[PDB]
Amino acid sequence: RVLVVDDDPTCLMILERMLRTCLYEVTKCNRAEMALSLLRKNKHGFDIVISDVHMPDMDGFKLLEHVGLEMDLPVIMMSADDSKSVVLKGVTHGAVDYLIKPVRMEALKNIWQHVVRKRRSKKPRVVWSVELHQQFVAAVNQLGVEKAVPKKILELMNVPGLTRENVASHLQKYRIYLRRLG
Amino acid sequence: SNAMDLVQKQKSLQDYTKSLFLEGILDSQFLQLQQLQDESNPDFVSQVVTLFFQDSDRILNDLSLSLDQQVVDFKKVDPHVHQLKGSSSSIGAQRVKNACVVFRSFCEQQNVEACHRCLQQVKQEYYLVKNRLETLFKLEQQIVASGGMIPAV
Repeated sequence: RVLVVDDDPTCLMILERMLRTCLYEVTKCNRAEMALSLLRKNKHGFDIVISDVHMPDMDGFKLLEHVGLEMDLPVIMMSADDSKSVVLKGVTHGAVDYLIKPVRMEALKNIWQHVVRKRRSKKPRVVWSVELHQQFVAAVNQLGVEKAVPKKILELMNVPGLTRENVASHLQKYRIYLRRLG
Repeated sequence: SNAMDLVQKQKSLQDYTKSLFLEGILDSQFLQLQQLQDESNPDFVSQVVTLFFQDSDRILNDLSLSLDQQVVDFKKVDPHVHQLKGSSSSIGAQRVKNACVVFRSFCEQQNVEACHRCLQQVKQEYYLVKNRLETLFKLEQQIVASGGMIPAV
């Protein structure tokens, strides 16, 4: 069910145990290019990726871009840095939620939400470029996350060729992360 | 052989574990680790703690080399300190976690003199928690070696 990408072996060994008590199948990984090729394989069937921001072979935010945006997958950001700046960088790079080290056991129950929201959909992906996503999060946070509704989020981005149900399902995907901001 | 001796060992182990929390050496994250250890995962706390020791022994050796360089490379100093913060914060070694936070304050300022004092405090806090956790595990093995048993809910 869950691929976990973390170069910290202790945090990896703990988080695998915690996810297993929540009854997830767990696969470990410690290189971002390794996790990418693992996800690339056909029929791999991974439901959620949890990935650290700190990654030795890739910018771990660019890893969030590859798993969150280029692939239509829920990636959950993970970091022992707490700052508001790091949390905002998760949304703005395609992550769907975040976990702060040390990982709360309670925080792990809230991630089951993101796979079930994923399972509401072999059928075609819709891929967002990183910049188009970054102005989507620009529009909703300028609009107010409560106030931001598919009509005005598209009316503020002003992207020719962007429809409202692109925005409607993108609001569906990132609602939870953007509400947690502010 | 005394049954009474195993009784003392149980109390001493009990009181010792209590003292690690009350003295601030371990925080509630360590109690979370003990709560992930059950009949099916009976050595989990020992195994996590031993891995934390191997990784952190490497990180401190690497920081001691990095800070001893003639031109300190904070691109190589900083991510070690960051891993050790999450490393120690995830097993509950609270004084180590906090000492790494102050260390990160001085890589961010690139203050090498402060970084040397920070590495000395982090080493001192790690060797403290390493002594305590190893004492904890030795006390348990002594109980088993007496023919005893730790109930482990």
